[PDB]
Amino acid sequence: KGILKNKSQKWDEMNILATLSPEEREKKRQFEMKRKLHYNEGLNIKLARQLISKDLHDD
Amino acid sequence: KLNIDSIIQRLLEVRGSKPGKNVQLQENEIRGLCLKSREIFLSQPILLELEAPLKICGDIHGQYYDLLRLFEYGGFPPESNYLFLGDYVDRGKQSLETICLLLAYKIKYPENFFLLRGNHECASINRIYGFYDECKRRYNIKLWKTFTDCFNCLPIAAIVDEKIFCCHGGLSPDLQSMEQIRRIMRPTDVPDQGLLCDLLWSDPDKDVLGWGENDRGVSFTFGAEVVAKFLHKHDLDLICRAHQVVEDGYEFFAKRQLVTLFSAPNYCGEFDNAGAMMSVDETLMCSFQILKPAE
Repeated sequence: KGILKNKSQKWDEMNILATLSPEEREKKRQFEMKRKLHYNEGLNIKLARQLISKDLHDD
Repeated sequence: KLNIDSIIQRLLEVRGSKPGKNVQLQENEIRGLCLKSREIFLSQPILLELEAPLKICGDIHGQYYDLLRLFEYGGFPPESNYLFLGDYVDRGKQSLETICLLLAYKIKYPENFFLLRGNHECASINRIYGFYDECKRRYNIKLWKTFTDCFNCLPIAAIVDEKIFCCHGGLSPDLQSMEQIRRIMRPTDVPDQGLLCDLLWSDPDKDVLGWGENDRGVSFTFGAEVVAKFLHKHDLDLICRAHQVVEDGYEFFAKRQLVTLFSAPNYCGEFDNAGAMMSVDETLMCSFQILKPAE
C-alpha cells in the first residue's frame, strides 16, 4: 500500500539519549575547519561548465 | 524489457563482502534504469506529499557498502518505506552501485521509495567531484550524459503528513509559498541563484541573524528565527535536511525545529563521523538509527 498522497511531530526521548570543554571545544573547531575546507564545490562551477562546453564542441 | 528483479539481485549479491567489491551491470541495463526512473519522476509531483511511516536518509556520496548497512538496519524494501534527501554520487568509490540500487528500488516500488535531488545531482558538480570520472573509467562519457538527464528530473522537496518539510539544503529567501516549488518545470538544471539553488545549497547557521553570506560561495545561511517563522507560517513542526557532514550522524538546530541528517559514516576517508537515518512512525514520533564510525 502506497504512501504518495498527491497530527503532531514528537521526539523519542529515550532514543535520543541512547545514541563546554577546552579539549572538546578545540575538537569542535578542528571539525568545523575541516568541513569548511572540504566544501569547495562552489569554487569550480565555472570550470566545470567550461569543461562541459568544450566537450560538447568536440561533436 | 528490462529485468529489475535480476538487477536488484546482482547488486545485493555483494552484501556480505569486503567493502569495495564491484558489481558490473551491462551498459544497456544502467541506461534502462535511468530511462524508466526518469519517467516515474516526471509522472510524480515535484513536491512530494507523503504519509508516515518512513525512514529518511541523508547524504550517501557513493558509499555503497554503507548504503547496504542502512537497509540492513532499517529493513530492505519493501519492509520499510524510504525517502532519501539527495547526494548519492561523488566523493565515494562506488557511485554507480549506489545510484543503480536506488533507481532500481524506485522503479520496483514507485510509491514506497523516494529520492530527492541533492546539489551533487547536477552536472556542474558531477563533472568534477568523482561521478564523471567513475562513468568514464568503468563505462564511457555517454553514460554520464544519460544520468545527467535523469537527475535533471528528480523531485525537490517533500512534506510528510503536513508536518515535516524535507529538502536537501534548506530554506530560501525566495520561498514564500509551497506553490512556488510546485511551479518548477522539469527537466531542469540547477541555476546559480534563486529558489531551486537555495533549496539545494543553503545552510543553517547559529551565529547569523536572518539571511547571511554562505562560505560555499553559493546561496545563503539562515538563522534560528528564520526556521521558527517558516514553521509557524506554514503550520509545520520540523525541517529535515542533509547537505553537511555532522559528527553524530544527526544534529539539531533552533530548539529542535530543524534536523540535519547525514548517512555516510567515516565520510570519504576524511572524517570519523557517525551516520544517521531517521525513523518516523505513524504518529510522527521520530527516532534515530546510527551507523557508528569504524574502530
